[PDB]
Amino acid sequence: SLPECSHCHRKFMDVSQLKKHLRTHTGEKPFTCEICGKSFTAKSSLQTHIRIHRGEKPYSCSICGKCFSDSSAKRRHCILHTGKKPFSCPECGLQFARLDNLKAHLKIHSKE
DNA sequence: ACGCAGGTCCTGGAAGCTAA
DNA sequence: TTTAGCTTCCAGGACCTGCG
Ligand SMILES: [Zn+2]
Ligand SMILES: [Zn+2]
Ligand SMILES: [Zn+2]
Ligand SMILES: [Zn+2]
Repeated sequence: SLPECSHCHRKFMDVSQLKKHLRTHTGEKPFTCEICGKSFTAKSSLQTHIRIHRGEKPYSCSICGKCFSDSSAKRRHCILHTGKKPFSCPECGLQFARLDNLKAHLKIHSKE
């Protein structure tokens, strides 16, 4: 009997996580950047965005040393040092390291 | 041309914490 | 002391972009 959203009927760990999810249906962004004025849905997104203004890149690759202000961009980059390409085109067989690029490569097949 | 990869921010579960 | 509900943190992903 986890807290269930009345709109989309999905459930969450506690009532505070549901209240945070309520904003995905309303579009409310209550965390505003003081520098540029852009607003964000979560405080952790605002803290990440502020590091862009200040040039703070604490996330660095242990293999090549490339630095990132965004922890997900660093996590996404470090995978490239493994060379894995787990996404294969169903039409031509071209393999991609990222699903975003196969999505784009399926468009060129759609327009043939 | 188009594969490649970084920029940016949204979403939610995990974990840590406060206060009822 | 307990623990519901709060804040923080982290992993993943969507969408965009410019480069070689
Ligand atoms: Zn909902
Ligand atoms: Zn800003
Ligand atoms: Zn690297
Ligand atoms: Zn293809």
